[PDB]
Amino acid sequence: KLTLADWQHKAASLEIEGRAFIDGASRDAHGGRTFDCVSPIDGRVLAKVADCGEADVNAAVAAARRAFDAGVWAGLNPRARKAVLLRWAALMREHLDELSLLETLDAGKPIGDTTTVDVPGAAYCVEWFAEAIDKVGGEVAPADHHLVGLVTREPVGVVAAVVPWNFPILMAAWKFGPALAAGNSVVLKPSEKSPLTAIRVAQLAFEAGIPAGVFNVVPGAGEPGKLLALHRDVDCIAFTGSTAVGKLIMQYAAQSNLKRAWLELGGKSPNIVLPDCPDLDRAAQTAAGAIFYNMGEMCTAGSRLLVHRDIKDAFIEKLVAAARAYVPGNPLDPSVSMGAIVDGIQLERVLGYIEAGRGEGRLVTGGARVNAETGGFYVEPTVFEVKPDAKIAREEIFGPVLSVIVFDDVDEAVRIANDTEYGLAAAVWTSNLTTAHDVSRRLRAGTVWVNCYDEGGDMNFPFGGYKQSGNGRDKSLHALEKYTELKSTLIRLR
Amino acid sequence: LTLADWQHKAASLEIEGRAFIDGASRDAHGGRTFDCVSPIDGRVLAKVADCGEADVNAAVAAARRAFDAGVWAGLNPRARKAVLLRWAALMREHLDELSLLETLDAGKPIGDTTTVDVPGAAYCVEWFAEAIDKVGGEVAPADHHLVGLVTREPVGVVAAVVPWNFPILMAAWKFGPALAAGNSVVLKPSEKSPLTAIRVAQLAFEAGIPAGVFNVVPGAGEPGKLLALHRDVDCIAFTGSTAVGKLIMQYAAQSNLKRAWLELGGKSPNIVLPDCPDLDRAAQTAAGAIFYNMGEMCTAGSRLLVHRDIKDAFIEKLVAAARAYVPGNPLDPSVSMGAIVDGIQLERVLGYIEAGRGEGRLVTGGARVNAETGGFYVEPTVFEVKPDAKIAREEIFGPVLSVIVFDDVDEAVRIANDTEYGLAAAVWTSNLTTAHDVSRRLRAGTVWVNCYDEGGDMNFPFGGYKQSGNGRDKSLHALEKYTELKSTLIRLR
Amino acid sequence: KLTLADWQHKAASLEIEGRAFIDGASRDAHGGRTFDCVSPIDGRVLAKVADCGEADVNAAVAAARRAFDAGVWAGLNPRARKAVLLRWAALMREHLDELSLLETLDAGKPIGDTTTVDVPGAAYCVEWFAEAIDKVGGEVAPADHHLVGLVTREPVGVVAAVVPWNFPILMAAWKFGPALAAGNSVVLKPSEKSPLTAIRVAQLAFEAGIPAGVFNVVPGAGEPGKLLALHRDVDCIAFTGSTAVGKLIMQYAAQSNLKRAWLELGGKSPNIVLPDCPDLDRAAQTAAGAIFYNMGEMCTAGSRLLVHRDIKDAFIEKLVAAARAYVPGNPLDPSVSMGAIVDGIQLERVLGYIEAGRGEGRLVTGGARVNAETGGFYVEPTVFEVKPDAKIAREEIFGPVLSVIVFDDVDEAVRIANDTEYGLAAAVWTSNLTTAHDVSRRLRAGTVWVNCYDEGGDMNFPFGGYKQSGNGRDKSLHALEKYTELKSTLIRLR
Amino acid sequence: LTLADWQHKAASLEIEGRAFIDGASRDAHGGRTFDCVSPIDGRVLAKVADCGEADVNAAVAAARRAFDAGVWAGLNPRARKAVLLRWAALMREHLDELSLLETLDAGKPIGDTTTVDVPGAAYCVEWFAEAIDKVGGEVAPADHHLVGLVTREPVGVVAAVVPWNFPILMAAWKFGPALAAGNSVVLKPSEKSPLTAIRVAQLAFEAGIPAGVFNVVPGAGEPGKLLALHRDVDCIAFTGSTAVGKLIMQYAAQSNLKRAWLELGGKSPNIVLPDCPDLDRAAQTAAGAIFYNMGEMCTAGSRLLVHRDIKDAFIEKLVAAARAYVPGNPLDPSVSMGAIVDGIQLERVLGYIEAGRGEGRLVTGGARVNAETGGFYVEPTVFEVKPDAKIAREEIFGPVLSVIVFDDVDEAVRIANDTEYGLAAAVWTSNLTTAHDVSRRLRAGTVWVNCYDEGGDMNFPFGGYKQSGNGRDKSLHALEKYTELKSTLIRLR
Repeated sequence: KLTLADWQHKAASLEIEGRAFIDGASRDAHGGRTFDCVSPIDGRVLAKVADCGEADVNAAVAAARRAFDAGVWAGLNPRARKAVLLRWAALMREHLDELSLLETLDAGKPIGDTTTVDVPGAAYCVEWFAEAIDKVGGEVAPADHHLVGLVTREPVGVVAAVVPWNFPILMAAWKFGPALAAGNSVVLKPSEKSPLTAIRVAQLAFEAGIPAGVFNVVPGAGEPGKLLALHRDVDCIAFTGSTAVGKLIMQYAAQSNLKRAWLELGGKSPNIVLPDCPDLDRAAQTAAGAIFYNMGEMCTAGSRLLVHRDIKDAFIEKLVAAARAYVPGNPLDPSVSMGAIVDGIQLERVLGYIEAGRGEGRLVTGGARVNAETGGFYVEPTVFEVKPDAKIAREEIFGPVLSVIVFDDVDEAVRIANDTEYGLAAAVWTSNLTTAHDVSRRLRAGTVWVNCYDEGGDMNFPFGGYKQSGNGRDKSLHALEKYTELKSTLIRLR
Repeated sequence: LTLADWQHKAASLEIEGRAFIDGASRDAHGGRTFDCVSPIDGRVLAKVADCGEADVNAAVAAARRAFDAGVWAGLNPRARKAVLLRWAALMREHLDELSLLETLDAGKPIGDTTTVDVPGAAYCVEWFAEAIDKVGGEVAPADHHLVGLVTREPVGVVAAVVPWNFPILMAAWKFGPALAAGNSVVLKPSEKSPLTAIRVAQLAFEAGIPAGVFNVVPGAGEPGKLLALHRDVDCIAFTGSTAVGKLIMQYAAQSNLKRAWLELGGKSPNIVLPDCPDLDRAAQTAAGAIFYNMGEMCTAGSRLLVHRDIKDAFIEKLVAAARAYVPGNPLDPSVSMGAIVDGIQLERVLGYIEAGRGEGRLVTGGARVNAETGGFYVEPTVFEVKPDAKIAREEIFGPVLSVIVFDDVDEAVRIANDTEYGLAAAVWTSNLTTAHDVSRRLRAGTVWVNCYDEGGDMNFPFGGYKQSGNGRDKSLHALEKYTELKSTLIRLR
Repeated sequence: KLTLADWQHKAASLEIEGRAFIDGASRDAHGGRTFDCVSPIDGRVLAKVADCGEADVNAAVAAARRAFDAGVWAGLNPRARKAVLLRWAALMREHLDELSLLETLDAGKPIGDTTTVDVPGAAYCVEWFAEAIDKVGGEVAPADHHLVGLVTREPVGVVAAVVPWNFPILMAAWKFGPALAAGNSVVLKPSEKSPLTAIRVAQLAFEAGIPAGVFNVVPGAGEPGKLLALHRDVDCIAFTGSTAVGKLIMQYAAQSNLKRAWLELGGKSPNIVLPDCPDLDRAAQTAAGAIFYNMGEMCTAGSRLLVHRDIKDAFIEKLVAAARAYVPGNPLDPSVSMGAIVDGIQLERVLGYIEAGRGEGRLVTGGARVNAETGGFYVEPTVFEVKPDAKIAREEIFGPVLSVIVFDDVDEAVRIANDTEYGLAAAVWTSNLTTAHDVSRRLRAGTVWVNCYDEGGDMNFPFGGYKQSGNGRDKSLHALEKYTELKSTLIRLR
Repeated sequence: LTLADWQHKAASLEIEGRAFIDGASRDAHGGRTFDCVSPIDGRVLAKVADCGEADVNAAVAAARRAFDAGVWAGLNPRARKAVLLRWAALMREHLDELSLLETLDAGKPIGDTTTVDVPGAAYCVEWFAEAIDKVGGEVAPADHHLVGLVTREPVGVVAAVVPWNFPILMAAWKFGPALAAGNSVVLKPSEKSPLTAIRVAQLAFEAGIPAGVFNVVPGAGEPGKLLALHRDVDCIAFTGSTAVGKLIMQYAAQSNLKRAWLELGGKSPNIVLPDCPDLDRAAQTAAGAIFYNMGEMCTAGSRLLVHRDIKDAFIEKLVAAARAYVPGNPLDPSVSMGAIVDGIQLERVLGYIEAGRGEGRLVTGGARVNAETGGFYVEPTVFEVKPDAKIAREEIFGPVLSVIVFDDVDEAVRIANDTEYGLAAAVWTSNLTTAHDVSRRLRAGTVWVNCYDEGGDMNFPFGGYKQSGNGRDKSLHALEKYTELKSTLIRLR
């Protein structure tokens, strides 16, 4: 483990690449356009980064189209594509310190987190899809004997991925890992709030043997994301972000060329703690992690803690104690568990919910902006006790603000849990076999954790929304359906 | 049964035109109806409930109530299987009635409705019913401190908006899997073909599909748009034109992000090479591929790509094959070519025929016939054209073939794939490597080799690449449109 | 519902078919061999049944081999085979009273059981496999692109099935249902102790449209089973029965022509009851049913009840109370829950084990032969408290004799459970989520029941042995692997 | 590397002869050894542990203890994957050493062991390790009061007895999947090829496979018998002759009913039809099918069935293609056919060649060569025979081809299937229907079309119909041999 001083010294010597990566090479944006890539830690300008517009999106899409239709990557045998993707992941791992530091500088995420969750998660995602390429195939149908009936999957062609700033490298890889394994060309549009790791891994991709045009990164703001959703030559768009943008993406997809559109959106995920919870200390610590990890900037954040009246007093005590480890600090410091909020606008939005919370609920802990003098954006881990219809209980805050909701019986907790337009995740804590399975079946969410929350990172578990928390799944073999088409081939022999 | 027999049965038929909502035949709220007109002769068959906002809301509310009570979703897999099999068995018991309704309503030959449409609907239901208790979820190879499950659950309330070219068959393609998975369904059949949907809704209730769980709301574009926009619908499945599909996707997105699954148009290429195994079967099948169901088929083999070396002899054979498709009364069991659905649709087809006269070579057909009947009939029509011709590019949805010559396989594949459609394609060749190589290169959901529109097997997912739709009907893959995946991570220690 | 009197009037009027069914028609055995088919209810001779030997076995195998190699059944399309199988199952249901009565008379099984479990189960098995035929397929391998790689399953050819007398029609169907669905021809050799339902369903099969030679039934004792295991033209033998006979079958299979051999053998299945069991009363009732259902003539009988010391006394009281429902009685009486032991030799074997129990443990209830004046064979439901090492606790009895073993902790109960050469099934009763999953994972047995025992009869669950309780599985899609071969076809395009 | 380089490596090579049991290299009971003799020139390479009952027992006990302690089975899937990947990477690091051991021990051309055997071993290990965290069990579509799981668990202690024609490769085909699934393995390699098995066991331990999880017990038939009869082995996987396999099954039956999975001999037909796309490739591949690895291949294309119309010409191309397999020193990288494993095997092959002279027509080869080297070599040999010839019926396990004429495709299929074997088959044809219809009709585990022994892809289950074995090596299907199914029915209410 490197020390704070070690990370600070590396940050001082770090050469940061800000150019787009398009068709096998770094490029400035057309006409010399840039934006300032600012660090949430302290407001320092890290780099000028390409600000792409239509000329650049069009160049990226054309190169992707050219490379797909030429079969430079789709036409490789399964084992050969697996070998390239493994090499890229190995490279990510070889450059883990650099990539981790870029992520922590760019997005304010603790270095203890980026070195262990974000960069290894990205590399694992790429490796797992690489390793799956040559293990699973299509079907020979049980059809009439005069036919040879085959059902196969083929890459869709050109895939656009627009990803958010809360997990820049990790969400990026959840898109490009499966899309590339399937043989697609990819145009990735990282958030203007976190372009750097995307850019960096693009360079490593080409170094590993991903052909020119197969993996392109187009930094910029809203416009290049629009243009990719509208593009006549993009076959699929995969987005993780907010709902207004998500609803916009689906609309331009349909209105243009009916490109496949796949969204992973926000949540107001409920975390239900029952009296027979096997370990109330682990549950309280995990309830804190569920909402304060990555500064609450987690679509699956456990932002509604539903707790049974019988254990509520003791549980809230343990929660408050747990919240202490998440006092904000410099994310370059490896001992820090809560880093910086991504920018002032996000900070202000979070403080606005904290203000609503003060009026409608009981403040249990936290609630203040801190370290304003650093030039960065920091807010204490904050807990309120509220009714389930409170503003902060209903609306996604995307910050370290927990809504604690009391209930008297399990069916009530289930009713409150499901009373939302969101459906990304849920959890229940209970020692009882029947309760565990019965409640887990009834929670209307894509991921249900039992006696855990945000547990591990296993690629076998598809991840995504019911209702308005997105369509389709990331992770697992089911992720590949978003980036392939089915084909039935009926071969008549006589 | 003879033509006279079917006319007699038609005269004796008591036709139900009301909606079927929440266990009951109901007029539209406020009592409005539209006239259901037969394309055979323009005769009014029935006055059909012309449903609007209040009806849509009542159907959706009952579907929601039923789903939440678990009257259907809460039945064991074998118990839902039994009810669905009983419903298909009632369909088969009522096969003459259903087949006659479909022929009267949509102008489809009784020789087809009795053998393709109605049995095809039953089969779909029966196949999904039989699959319910055969396939499950996953136990993940997860770390040992976890029990990791991956399961599928019904989405809840499913709306299904279906077209008039195969009314009962396409309806079943939606409701068979959606109901097997446990969802409540609200079906909005085309205003051009409401009758069989209404009749199966009554049979559904009779078989034991609980009130609320299967509803039919007749009417035109408005209730379909309202279902697409509805706050309490979870999923909408649509089959129709690409242009209307685009609106459906926008309605879903704008409202509640309901899942939207479309099956859309096509301009499917049917490629015939010199080493085709049997040129006479190929020619007969090529005609069937564009004249079956009056060419009102999304997968119609509407571009016949033929190699220059066999083109002359092939066209001669095709013209001979066209003779079987003389327009006639679809109540006649010897008729293969029935009526176009209405006069607006007929005029669209005749506008494309007129376009083709101007840009290519008329080979055979091209005329509207038998106008004196009050019905809508057009000859089986063949043009030779270049691939950039309007009739070669645009979906006609009538019995109009574009014959396009090519010089080598690579050119055939380029021409085949140079379209925004992607529903189906075919190639005819005796060569092993050619059959597999070409079939891989064709960008379409279904590729037929040495066949076209072959059988109806439920194991083959069916749907679009590109602008011909997203997702698949038929096959276990159809169930994915009507369920959500859930990952359950149970931590033991 | 038919009364005892109705079943009696029906039995007096019944015309019982005793001929073999070979190559599409009933046949006497070569040279007019028969045995007397005796009823265990009262020793009445029911019918004279063909006693097949070498000429009959060879006729049946030759007809099966002809029909398979001609493709009369294997060459039908999936849907066509499905319809025929479904029709046969429908005929079984149309004749449910007849087949249920045959079974009750032939093997002494309660009519309330044969009408509700045995015959519906046989029909459901056939139906489930018929329905599965056109739903699952082979593979298109993710192979190098110059190949089309297919992985398919093909019927093995001629399948011999040798089945026991404890569940005559049900175990027969568990073999023939999947074997026939896959397209094989079958030569079924039912127990000399229970030939009649097998014979009857062969006629129904032919009426349904199963072609001549595709389903054959050859009644007789051990000789035709020996011949089938040794036959040079049989490709597969599936057996259910005793271990020593299974060992003979496996040896004869190997030495003759390496025909596939698949065995379902006996058990000494442990049923573990912990203090946090959700419902001690249901646990006790189900423990009684686990050992007294079908006279304990059940390979999966819950014949070792492991109970925690803290609840042992209370549990044993409830067990004795539950045992009262299984007083032996006339199986033709629909109110009877436990019928006759199959024959005197079996009865004396069970009484021998009971004497052994008296020598090494404590008799809790039962213990005695009853109703000897009937000419039938009956023994009370019997319970002993014994040490885990006891003779009755180690060896399979195949009668209504329960070994109750105390334990002091869950690890001990797992060690006792697994300390056997058997591994057919096990069960644990606990309300705790972790215990349930942890214990069910550690139990070395093919079926594990949690908070139930011998629960329902769902076809999705493979059923069979670890260790010496057999190889391979009956029920589920996995049962098809016993009757098919894999083929990889590698098609090189260039 | 050149001939000289391999020569220098061999002279310097240190060869380990001890057993590897319970994480240590150990002498056999009583210090007993046997001499490991190279078939290249008859030089003694090493004295190798000659294991008996005490050693078999120490290995099985160590495997049992490790399995019970869960030092390997209780690791998470990703953790087992990591160790197995490390081991395969160590094999590849040590490729030169391992290839040279295989060549010296079993006489296999160094050009083969370096490109096929050692990389195939590593790839098999890799592929199964990469698979362990991708595929899982089932959540059954059961009644709702139940949670029904269907999982797979490791069987426990797996014994593996493998032959001498592909020592490291067939060892790996067993231990790759068996270890991936969590089992402990006791490997008993052939007394004619102990060396790579021993070395890979050391490397396994190096890479982190725990003590007692992977053991190697060198020696002859007795230890293999002892493993098949062992009271505490749960499964035995055997590859070898059909006759010894029958014994393995009986040993399993008589003892503890352990699972027995056999990969046995063959007499595989290779059918060449007149419309073969490329007769020159087919002729050269036909030669490779029988002459590769000295014909010491269970899947050897040892019956070449050729249509009468192309027979003379095809035979002429076969004869040319044979010249490439002139026996040479296996340490020479330009050599394509090496040495027969020992004198007794050579005499067996020669006995068959003499049989052929009596019942057919000797086309080429026929002779023992290079006797002066002290090694065992025989020429690539071809006979024309009727299908009832002794050499056409019986497995020879040497470079001896039986060429059989046929007059039509039905006859070729009859002749191909008229054997008690069923390991593999092939057909060459350019016709789509012929290719699919013949491939379906051939009763063998692997059917090649327009190729033979094509690549080594791990996705294709390999193994016998009839008397060529039960079960399959390679693919996810290989795992079934080393796991049990469990149904867990969890009743909630």
